[PDB]
Amino acid sequence: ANDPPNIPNVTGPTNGNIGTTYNYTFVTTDPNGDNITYYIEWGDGFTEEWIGPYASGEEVIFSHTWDKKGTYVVRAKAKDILNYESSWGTLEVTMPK
Ligand SMILES: [Ca+2]
Repeated sequence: ANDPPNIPNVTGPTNGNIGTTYNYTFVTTDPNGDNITYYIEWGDGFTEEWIGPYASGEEVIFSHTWDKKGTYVVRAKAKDILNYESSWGTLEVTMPK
């Protein structure tokens, strides 16, 4: 009967300056209204590993700083209390200088 969460959405700055801190907004819903945890990749090797639980539909804002030039693929997936996992939402963030 249980369904996995929907794929998370990630919004925030897609270009910035190396060393400056930026805020990213994450949110998804679970079809059953279940609480969920998020697994975030910042694209640079750092992660947030199943943070939460949070309410279904609650926007959660986390900041990050990249300290090397590059193009970083920020990704987020979610799983409900029964550990049924979503696919990944993604946002590409460029740090040119
Ligand atoms: Ca569910």
